[PDB]
Amino acid sequence: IIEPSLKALASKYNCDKSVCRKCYARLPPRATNCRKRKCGHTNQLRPKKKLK
Amino acid sequence: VKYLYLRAVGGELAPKIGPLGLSPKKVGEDIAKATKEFKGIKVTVQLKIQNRQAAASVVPSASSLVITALKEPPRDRKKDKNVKHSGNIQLDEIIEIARQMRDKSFGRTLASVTKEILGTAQSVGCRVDFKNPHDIIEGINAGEIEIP
Amino acid sequence: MKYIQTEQQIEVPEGVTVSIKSRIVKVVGPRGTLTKNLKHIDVTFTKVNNQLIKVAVHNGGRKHVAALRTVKSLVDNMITGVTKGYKYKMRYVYAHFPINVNIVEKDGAKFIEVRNFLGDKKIRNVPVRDGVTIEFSTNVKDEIVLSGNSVEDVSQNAADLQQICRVRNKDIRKFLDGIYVSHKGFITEDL
Amino acid sequence: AHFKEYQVIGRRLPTESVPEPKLFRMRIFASNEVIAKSRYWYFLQKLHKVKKASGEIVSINQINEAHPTKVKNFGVWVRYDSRSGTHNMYKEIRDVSRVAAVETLYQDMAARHRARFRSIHILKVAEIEKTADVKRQYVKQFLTKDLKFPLPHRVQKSTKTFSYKRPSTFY
Amino acid sequence: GIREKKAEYFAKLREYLEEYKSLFVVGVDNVSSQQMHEVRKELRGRAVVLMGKNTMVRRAIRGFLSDLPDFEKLLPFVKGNVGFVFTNEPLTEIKNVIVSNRVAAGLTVVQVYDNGQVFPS
Amino acid sequence: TDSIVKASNWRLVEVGRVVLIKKGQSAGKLAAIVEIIDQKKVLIDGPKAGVPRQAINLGQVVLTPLT
RNA sequence: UCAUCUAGACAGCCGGACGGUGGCCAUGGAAGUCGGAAUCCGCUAAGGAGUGUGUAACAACUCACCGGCCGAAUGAACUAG
Ligand SMILES: [Zn+2]
Repeated sequence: IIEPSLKALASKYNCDKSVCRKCYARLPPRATNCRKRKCGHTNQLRPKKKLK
Repeated sequence: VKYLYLRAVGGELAPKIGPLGLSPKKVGEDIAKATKEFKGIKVTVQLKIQNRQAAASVVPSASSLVITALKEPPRDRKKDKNVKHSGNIQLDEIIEIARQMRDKSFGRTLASVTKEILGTAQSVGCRVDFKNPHDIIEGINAGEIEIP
Repeated sequence: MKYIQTEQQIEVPEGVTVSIKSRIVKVVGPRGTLTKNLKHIDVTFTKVNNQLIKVAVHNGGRKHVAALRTVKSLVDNMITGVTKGYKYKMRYVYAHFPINVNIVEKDGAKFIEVRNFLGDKKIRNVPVRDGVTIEFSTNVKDEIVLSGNSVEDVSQNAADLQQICRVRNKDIRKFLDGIYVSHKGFITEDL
Repeated sequence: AHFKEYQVIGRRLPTESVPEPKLFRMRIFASNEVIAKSRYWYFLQKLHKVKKASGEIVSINQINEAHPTKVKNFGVWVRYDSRSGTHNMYKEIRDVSRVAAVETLYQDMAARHRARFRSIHILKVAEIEKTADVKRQYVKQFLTKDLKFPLPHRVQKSTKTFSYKRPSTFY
Repeated sequence: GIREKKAEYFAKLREYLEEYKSLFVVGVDNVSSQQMHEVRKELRGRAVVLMGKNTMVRRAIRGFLSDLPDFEKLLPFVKGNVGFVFTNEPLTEIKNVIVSNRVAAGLTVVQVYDNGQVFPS
Repeated sequence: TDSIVKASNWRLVEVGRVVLIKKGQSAGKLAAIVEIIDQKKVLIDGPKAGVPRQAINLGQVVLTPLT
């Protein structure tokens, strides 16, 4: 156990992201398009897979 | 001191609520049955007031219940659990009486409005021999005085 | 679509003085002074009444009028950073191994050293950019405060200290250990 | 080319069963009379059952601009053929005359949609008599009160291949 | 459509200003719809309560400015969340009812305009 | 002290601005800008110097400091 | 092509987001939110017989709607260079 607030603060940077389906890039959670050129700024995004 | 409100089909969970008040389930059911002896065939809101010794049961007025009662209904066992769709006559006087019975309880906006709301409550009931319920309510000013 | 005139404003408080020759901005305030080269962005500045300065671009494209609001935000950040200052609070996060953070001096350069992050024998040293002061805060457990005038220097130093504590070859959703910035604000916040 | 506007009036050839046909009239932007009459017969073959062998042209007249020194705003309705289909567009141009407005229209369509003269159909062009009926921002930008703007970065082209001082782009 | 609903609002407001000499400006903060509904019912007989967008109201008053010129004084007070009470009763009785009803953890009367005269009250 | 900027003003184009025709049939006379067509061209008139009232591209004239 | 718009639009904060009614069937329960149908009034400035989270069912939170600040264009779907 870390602490509940400290787990929230660490998960803000480590777990509450989104993943581009084409190029696996770690993206902002409210993003609409990937920031990478190689996937062509696609809008195929998924949430980052949580535990539990 | 404590008031508990439940919707109960008449003639009859209750125990879970009763345990907090330390009241026998059977005793409560019997009291409720007597109260709904008037509103038994169909579900009606029941108010139980607890004096810390015993609970007194009364049936609070509800628009749907009053409307359902007004539509004449053959008694239904409910073992069948049929759709039991409700078909009703215009019963204009009964609805006005129901509006008066509400007596603008919970602040219905107007006496006429209370009746209009009562008409809307008959989503379930046909509420007219030949018309959609409350379709003509806007059209006809008749019975505004009766509701008051 | 070639917007022929777009224009932003910056408000100058009573304590500061801003000097703009060609595109070099100098802001002088109570906490000190800051400077900025902006010869890459191609705008024009105009003082109105010694507490208002308009910045404008004429016949600009979409990217160019985006850069106009960007440079307004940069010079306004400079003004509010020399008036109120900038303070970043970061918290230490560990499961088992406590992170031991001190300040050392190789050749007088004010290094921040990080020991025992997930129990390793490696010592992580991050340098400190000039103008940034670091205080290990009391009365809140495991909290470090970086303060300064430049938001760029303070936030970059905080980011370097955050990035130096990354976990390798493990599931980072479970191994949440690190040093993370929890608060960003001013030194004289709610002034 | 540099366009001119003509009215072209024509009709069918008169027969004994029907003398005096109905004398249709159209306004054509074209470089000259030959192209104007060709475009007239093109649009009448698109509209009515007639062709050049079966009809005749009774009049062609150049219509020059009534006020060539008034600055107008024109709304232009256009058909064009793209590479996949046919589309309608409405573009509005602030300019001093109708022929110059359709010249800048042809340049604008060729620049922004790669549409050629053979693909563009001019449905209509009309002066917008009132402001706030202007619907495009790129022309509504120039209708503001006391419009003024500078011209940064003056480049002066030189006649000599060598210049003896570093030039200045002040204007 | 939107304009039509709006036009009706302008008309009713004009009628209300004419109908009642006494006007109460009431500021509502954190007052629930239920709290508001109860107040309306209590005052249905003697008072009319009107709620509207301020931008909409100011234009209306300016539009109706030529008639009822004294109502112009009310415009500075209109700023901020406001409600209009039009009542036959002259002053205190209405005010007492509004403040007392539904105070929970709160209606306040910011200003009173009666007969061309404004009272901070 | 007081805030100091370099103003960097130059020769706005508006109505009443006097221009010098650089090249063309006039080619060296003065005109006055009557109205602004768009970003690149204006309607000018030079009635004392004999310049006819016309629309002209802004690359064919030079703006003078006179207004 | 649809909509909204100085009678205040879209973002961002803040407040309300209510009664008839736990509308009618059906379930051991399901009260806006397991489903089947209907989907109407009042008070309104405004609030769906409910957009989600949500509990055994509640309760609770949030929505789309209206309001204060902001003062001017913006949202959705589609087409092609
Ligand atoms: Zn990607």
